[PDB]
Amino acid sequence: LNPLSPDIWMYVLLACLGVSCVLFVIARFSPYEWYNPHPCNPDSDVVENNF
Amino acid sequence: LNPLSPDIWMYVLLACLGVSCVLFVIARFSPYEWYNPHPCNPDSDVVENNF
Amino acid sequence: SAMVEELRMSLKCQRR
Ligand SMILES: CCCCCCCC/C=C\CCCCCCCC(=O)O[C@@H](COC(=O)CCCCCCCCCCCCCCC)COP(=O)([O-])OCC[N+](C)(C)C
Repeated sequence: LNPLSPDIWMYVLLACLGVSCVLFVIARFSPYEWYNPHPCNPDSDVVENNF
Repeated sequence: LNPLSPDIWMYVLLACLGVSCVLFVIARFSPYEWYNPHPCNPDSDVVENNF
Repeated sequence: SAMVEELRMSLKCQRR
């Protein structure tokens, strides 16, 4: 645990919960992650999100 | 950011734009990357490229 | 025959 200071182990953890919540909000907001889950059935409306 | 000299950080960023713009040309021009989607569904030839 | 594909690799907006 030594080679990084005990404060900068917390800046990693706040970034690991920070970026993982920013990625979730952007992936629901973006109208290009909402894809069609059926390749074999293209012209349906079951448009989903894997985030 | 110092262990590579500040030209090297530019030559690896011109190499990302250099390779991703020659991977784009080769993946189109090669007729083997033009795979067929709809693996269970038969023909009418709607082959496409994911590059 | 190669000239058939020289136009076919230039659709640019694929699905063909
Ligand atoms: C969407 C946002 C929310 C979600 C984010 C993710 C969640 C949380 C993310 C990370 C969690 C950790 C917190 C981050 C900072 C901690 C580190 C720190 O100490 O402060 C740092 C930054 O502090 C500054 O000096 C402010 C400078 C700008 C910072 C904001 C970026 C704005 C971009 C503007 C341009 C945009 C351009 C865009 C187009 C190119 C450095 O401080 P220091 O002075 O070195 O400290 C002194 C100590 N000393 C004396 C010993 C040296």
